[PDB]
Amino acid sequence: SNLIEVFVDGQSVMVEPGTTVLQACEKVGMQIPRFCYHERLSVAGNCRMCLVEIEKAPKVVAACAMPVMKGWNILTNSEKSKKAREGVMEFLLANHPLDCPICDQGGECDLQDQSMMFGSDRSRFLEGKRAVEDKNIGPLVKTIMTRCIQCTRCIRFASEIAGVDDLGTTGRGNDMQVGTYIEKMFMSELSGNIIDICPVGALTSKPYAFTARPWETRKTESIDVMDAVG
Amino acid sequence: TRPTIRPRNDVVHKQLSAFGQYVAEILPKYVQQVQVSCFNELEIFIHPDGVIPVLTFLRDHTNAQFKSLADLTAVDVPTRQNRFEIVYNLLSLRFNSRIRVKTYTDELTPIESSVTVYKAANWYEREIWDMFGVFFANHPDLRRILTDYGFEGHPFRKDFPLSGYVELRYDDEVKRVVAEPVELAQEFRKFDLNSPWEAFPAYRQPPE
Amino acid sequence: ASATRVIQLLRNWASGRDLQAKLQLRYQEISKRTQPPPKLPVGPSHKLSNNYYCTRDGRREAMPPSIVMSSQKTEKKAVTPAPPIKRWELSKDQPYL
Amino acid sequence: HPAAHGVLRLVMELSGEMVRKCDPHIGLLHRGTEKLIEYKTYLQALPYFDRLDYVSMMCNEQAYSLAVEKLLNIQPPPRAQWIRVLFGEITRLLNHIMAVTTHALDIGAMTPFFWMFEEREKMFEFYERVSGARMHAAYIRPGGVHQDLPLGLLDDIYEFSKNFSFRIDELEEMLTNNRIWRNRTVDIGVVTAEDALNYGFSGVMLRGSGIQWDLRKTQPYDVYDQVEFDVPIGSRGDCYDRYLCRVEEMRQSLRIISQCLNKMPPGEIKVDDAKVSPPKRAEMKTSMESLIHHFKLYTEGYQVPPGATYTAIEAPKGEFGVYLVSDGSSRPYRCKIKAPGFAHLAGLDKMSKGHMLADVVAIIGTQDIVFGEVDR
Amino acid sequence: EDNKQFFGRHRWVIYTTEMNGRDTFWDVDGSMVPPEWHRWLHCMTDDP
Amino acid sequence: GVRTSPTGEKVTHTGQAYDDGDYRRVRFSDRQKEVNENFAIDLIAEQPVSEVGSRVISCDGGGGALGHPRVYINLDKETKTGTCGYCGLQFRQPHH
Amino acid sequence: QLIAVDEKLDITTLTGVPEEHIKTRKVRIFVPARNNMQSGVNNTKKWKMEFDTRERWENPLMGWSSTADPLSNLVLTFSTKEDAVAFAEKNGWSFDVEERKVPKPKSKSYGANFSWNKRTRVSTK
Amino acid sequence: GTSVKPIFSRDMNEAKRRVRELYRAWYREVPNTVHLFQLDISVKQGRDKVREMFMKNAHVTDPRVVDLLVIKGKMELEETINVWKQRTHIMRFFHETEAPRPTDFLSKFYVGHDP
Amino acid sequence: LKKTTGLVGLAVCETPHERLKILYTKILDVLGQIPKNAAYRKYTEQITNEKLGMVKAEPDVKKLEEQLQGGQIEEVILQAENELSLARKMLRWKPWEPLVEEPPANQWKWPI
Amino acid sequence: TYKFVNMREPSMDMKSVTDRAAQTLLWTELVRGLGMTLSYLFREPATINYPFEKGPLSPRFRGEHALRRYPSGEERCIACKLCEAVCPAQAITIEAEPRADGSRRTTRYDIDMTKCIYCGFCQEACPVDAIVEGPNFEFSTETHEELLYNKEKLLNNGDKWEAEIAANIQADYLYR
Ligand SMILES: CCCCCCCC/C=C\CCCCCCCC(=O)O[C@H](COC(=O)CCCCCCC/C=C/CCCCCCCC)COP(=O)(O)OCCN
Ligand code: SF4
Ligand code: SF4
Ligand code: SF4
Ligand code: SF4
Ligand code: FES
Ligand SMILES: [Mg+2]
Ligand SMILES: [Zn+2]
Repeated sequence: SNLIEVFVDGQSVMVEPGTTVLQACEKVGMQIPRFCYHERLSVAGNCRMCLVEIEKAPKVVAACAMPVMKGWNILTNSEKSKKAREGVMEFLLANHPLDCPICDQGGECDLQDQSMMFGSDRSRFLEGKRAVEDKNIGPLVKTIMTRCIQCTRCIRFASEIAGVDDLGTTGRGNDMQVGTYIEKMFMSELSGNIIDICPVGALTSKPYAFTARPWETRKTESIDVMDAVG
Repeated sequence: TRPTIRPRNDVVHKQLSAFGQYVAEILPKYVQQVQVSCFNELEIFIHPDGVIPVLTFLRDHTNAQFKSLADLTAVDVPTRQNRFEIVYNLLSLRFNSRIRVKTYTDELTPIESSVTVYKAANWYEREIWDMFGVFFANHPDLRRILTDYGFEGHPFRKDFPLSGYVELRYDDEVKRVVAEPVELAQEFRKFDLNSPWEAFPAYRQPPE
Repeated sequence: ASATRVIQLLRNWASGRDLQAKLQLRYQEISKRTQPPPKLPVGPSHKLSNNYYCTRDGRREAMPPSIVMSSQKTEKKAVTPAPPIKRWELSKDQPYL
Repeated sequence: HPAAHGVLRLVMELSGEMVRKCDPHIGLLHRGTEKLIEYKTYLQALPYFDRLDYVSMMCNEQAYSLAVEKLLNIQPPPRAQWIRVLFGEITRLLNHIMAVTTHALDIGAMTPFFWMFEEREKMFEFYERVSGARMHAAYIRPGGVHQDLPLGLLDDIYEFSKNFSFRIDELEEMLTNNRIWRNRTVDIGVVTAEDALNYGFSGVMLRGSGIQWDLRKTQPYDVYDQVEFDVPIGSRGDCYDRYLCRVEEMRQSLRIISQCLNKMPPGEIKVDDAKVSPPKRAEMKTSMESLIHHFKLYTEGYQVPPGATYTAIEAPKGEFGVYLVSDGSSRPYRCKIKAPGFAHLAGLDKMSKGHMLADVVAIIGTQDIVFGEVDR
Repeated sequence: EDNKQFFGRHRWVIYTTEMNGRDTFWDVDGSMVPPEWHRWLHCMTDDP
Repeated sequence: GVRTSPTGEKVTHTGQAYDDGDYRRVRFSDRQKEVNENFAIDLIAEQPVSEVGSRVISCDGGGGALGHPRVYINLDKETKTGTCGYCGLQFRQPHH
Repeated sequence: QLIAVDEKLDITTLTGVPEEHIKTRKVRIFVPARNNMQSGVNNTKKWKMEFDTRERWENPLMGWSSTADPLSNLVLTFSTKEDAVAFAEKNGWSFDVEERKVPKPKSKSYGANFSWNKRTRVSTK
Repeated sequence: GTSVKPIFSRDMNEAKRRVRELYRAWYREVPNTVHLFQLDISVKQGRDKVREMFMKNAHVTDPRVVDLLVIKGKMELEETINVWKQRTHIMRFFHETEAPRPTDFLSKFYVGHDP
Repeated sequence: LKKTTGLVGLAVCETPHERLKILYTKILDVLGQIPKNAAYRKYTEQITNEKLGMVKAEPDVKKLEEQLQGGQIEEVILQAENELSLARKMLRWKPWEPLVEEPPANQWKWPI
Repeated sequence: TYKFVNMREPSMDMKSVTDRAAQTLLWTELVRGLGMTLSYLFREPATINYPFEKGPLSPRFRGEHALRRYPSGEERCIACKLCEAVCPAQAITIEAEPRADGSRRTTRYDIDMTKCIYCGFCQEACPVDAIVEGPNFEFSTETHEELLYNKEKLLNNGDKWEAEIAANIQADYLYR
């Protein structure tokens, strides 16, 4: 019908018009590395971790934002894609603090896992690191802003899902920061979710702080009784 | 690719592939699949009924001469209808080579004992029976070898719990060692280590 | 060492060898229990350029085993697993104990 | 029983003192090691191989490390391989001393044990200096070795190695030409070459019967292709020939150790690949990637690509093997351990036909049995 | 110390007869050595 | 910072002392209760705050490779001091 | 030779499990939920069988976590739900199955962030 | 159909015959076991226990499962006769140090949470 | 002539050429009863014919041992007897027939 | 490349025969063995005067565990739980919470010394050198309970052995 045929690593698949490269790769069961893309938030394209090579194209495209074109051949494991991921991980880790033993994200960190899976194993960064002051946005969400990778997921969630425009970015370039710019409590009935969507330990649970690590926990799938939504 | 990557050997790979083709052509009645692993190990997947012929051929053929049984064991894969995978490892001194022979069975289907082909199997088959519960037909003396006298169940099976079902202690009232249901002062702590991001693209499975 | 020579002579005669030459107790020829600090050379991957991990990734070069003769799918000279082993040589150093 | 060599219950049927039947009952040291390994990561499972055969610790570590390195498609650095071969030969010396002296002690010659256990003590000191433990070192790791040699270890290994041959000579003076020892060992437990091959025997139990097979020569690993040594071969398949084979193997191990001392190269000790081998602590405390990789390697461990291998080495007691099955994660799916003592003890009943009680004791001694590897 | 003794017999301690509160004229053990002399005595270092 | 409970038992740095009706105190009768006397929270509270003339300072706990991983502390907030998350040392800029 | 057995498969009397842990147990057959703290989906590919949670108490000494449940740690991995069901049925365990939950396909559009008249326009970027 | 391969018996009649033979052997062995192991039970208790163990598996309808059960019982008999077993192993069948666990609802409700 | 084969339980063979010829003739005779299109028959016939030609063409035992690559002609005799026994067994087994059964679809699928 | 250990033939000459007859009748090799034991009788024994004399050890030696501090007296441990994750024996039990001053510290840190295999993996895994295996090995107890170490016992071990532990670390950290 209106489906168009595209190839992921030389394999044919039929996709709806306007489907992004990331979703087409997901159709064959391949997950493109990401930091800023969330399928329930608006597309940002800022992290640049999802860059992939299209066959017979010199420039890598951002898979999370670029719509697939008919007859395209994505190449998710080519040398160009791997080197793009390695470079982007390198830039992400350049200013990141050596906080894993004290970070609550420790065993649940998308940054850690994607560094292990797609990045290099070494640092060639020989400068000093940037450090930023902490923000206080209430008693529920602990804030350690140095860890922020500037994904902007928190800003998009608060604006679009929660309906609040309290979060934003001040400054520009290296000094750009995520916050409220004033002493404000990000208080809302859906606020705690910004802990889940934040990929790093920049936003963590204050009640949960330091108590457990993810590998020791046992998971019981259950239902909530705090209201009638279930 | 040089210093930290394990080097390849294509000559041995070719020789093993050709010999696997040889074995498959000679015994089509039983050979279901032949594989050569990336680090040059040859495996032959057969039908259970051909355990005794295949091994006998592999021991007596002039071009085979695998006169030594290095190991025999079982692997439990509960998702398969035939739960147990029987693995024979053979070494040829004349040709300085190794071969692996694999077959399958389930809980209620016996496998032919291969004590006649190899004397070494005796204790290996007893061990497989003890740990996994796979019966071997026409075995000279099949009984438990590793587990305690009167021990119920097979420990190596995936379903069996790590600490089992009973423990032992000395009881003074009956003046002897008694077996009781296991109680643990500290429970073994189960860790969930598997990363949610895929590690090896070459092994990705189709999305069903 | 400590033992008087006549005892050393009796020891040598009974054993048949000069015992003093190869004493089994370490008197003073062993290394000091305090040493200078080391320096330890870095590995080959400690380069600052031309070191992309994708070119030295041994784990990612492993592949599933190569399939020969799936059942589900000329003279043809007979083949062997590997050439026959060469016969061993008899130890030009000391062939017979 | 002192002659039992561990927790072995041997049930014997006897007519007078003649042995009509041997029924070895084992499992008194079965600890369920393989299931436990299935519950560990690949680094957490390594200290189990120390405790399989407690007289050849680093050899078991090396076999397991070779299996895991083959499954990882990586390569240990050359200095690590030389260290591995050097300590494997030291370990072979340890094992052969233990075997020969405990065999003599069963027979009744109690003295050589005390002479050789001081040497064993000096080698335990070598173990301790390198790893901090005299026995279960856990030094050999799937990436190389844990730490580099301390700054004066080679000199002391040289000093020990240049005196050991005289101790072997004193042992041979005690035993080799004694008519009592020959009466207790010659023509006892004779096994034919074909029987040895069929029953699954390996190592000395083959070489005493004239079979020319040594895994270091036929299927070399690490840097064994770069060292020179002879392989002792027997003629009669009895206990005397196997005793002579073990003594000459001790001498050849001294030869290999001298070569390894004079040929140790410089360089790093583990594979320069921080997704498999942990980084140095200074890097771990300065670099973000190094800290991330340290964290992940010590919590989750490295993942091993799916596949199964059978890796075998020439351990001092025979062919020691691992059948290792990886399902793609950081925990082994299956680990079957092949120990030569299993087959040797399964053949003990065959080797004791037409012999007395004391001859059976000698045969148990000559098979070189440790029940940690037999039962697992 | 006596460096002319073989390694092992070249360093030794004559214990005190009166430790914290107990009489140690006969009852001595290796745990009475304090950590610094413990390091010297077990030949972990050459420097007292 | 040791202190005894109303039962005469020492209270640990953790703050756990057996309750009056808790039978488990019987495990200490005819023996003693192990309590470490050097309270870390008190000892770190005695260290003087380091004054540095930069917005961002670095801490590695001293000793180089013998300390902790090196971290960078921002010192822009003047109402508080920058505290190391590893060692507990405090830093500030020259104020007032 | 084949004998044509007619009955359902049943191996309980051979497994050696005490009858208490055969009749009073309930297993759950399910595809585990994705951990919401991460975006990877690699832990949501296979089916899992796990037993019901039993009592855990406090050790009088040291206050460790004690259990008397021998199956408190056992987790089985299956390719398909049918294999898990067959295993549970032949082992004699009562089971509860849950159908696999997949995320629905979502229509993404970067340009929608800058709609001329739509509500989708982003107030920030 | 169902395409299965037997172990020893082709139908339930042969399996029952083997069960009866094994039962005869255990019945004959019980007095010797009581004598050799110096057990404080009677021969009547031992034969009652043998019958109870046999009746534990009375519901089996698969000849292959019955064949495996007979193989295991023969393994246990061989083990008992040769004295591989000790008195503790024989007495493990009687659970002499196990306090009786109740089966009614109220007692279970009183003791704890397990059903 | 030669003493001490060197392997325990392997006696020295007097007249090994005659023994080898008899054994190879028996092997070919047994192979003659196998269907001509069976791979086992043609492979074993080819190797046996080469070995028989080598035995017929070389009167010297050590030179024949070096040609045969079989390790000490007594072992060659033993291997010939092994091949004869295997040939009789294969005649009884008939492994050249079509595959007996096909395994389940996911039986050899790994991982899981 | 191989050699024979028992393939030597005896000389059949009259002189050789008479020497072997003398060996058989006058027991010469037995006197050789007696001479070897007599030689060892006059050597110095390799025995050491324990507890006065101790066996040599190394800075890398793994002994009783200890929890260390920074020079300020603040504990080094930050409750990352890497030691608990890596421990092959599951001998370490850790519970943590924010301290009164917000610090990330442990409230429970136990090592079951009868579970421990003394492998030293925990001190390798520790990122701040908080848990160590100290040099001590003479800590036999009379009861099993005394070998179940809590945080107080391990902190006391650190306080008691810090002087030697720091000197051992200084001598070995450049190999780590
Ligand atoms: C003019 C006419 C003169 C008359 C003739 C006089 C000359 C006689 C010459 C021959 C005398 C020889 C006497 C020795 C008797 C025993 C010799 C012998 O053959 O015994 C040995 C074995 O005897 C032993 O070796 C004993 C073994 C146990 C040894 C225990 C300790 C060794 C002795 C220590 C020193 C002995 C000191 C004794 C004197 C003490 C002072 C009273 C034989 O055994 P096999 O070697 O196995 O061979 C035979 C079967 N094929
Ligand atoms: S957010 Fe992740 S990478 Fe950053 S410190 Fe925490 S665990 Fe480490
Ligand atoms: S706090 Fe977290 S979600 Fe918000 S921008 Fe930073 S990394 Fe993204
Ligand atoms: S030494 Fe090993 S077993 Fe002991 S606590 Fe540390 S990691 Fe665990
Ligand atoms: S001792 Fe070290 S590894 Fe263990 S929790 Fe404390 S800081 Fe982490
Ligand atoms: S995921 Fe595409 S740019 Fe971030
Ligand atoms: Mg977060
Ligand atoms: Zn600090």
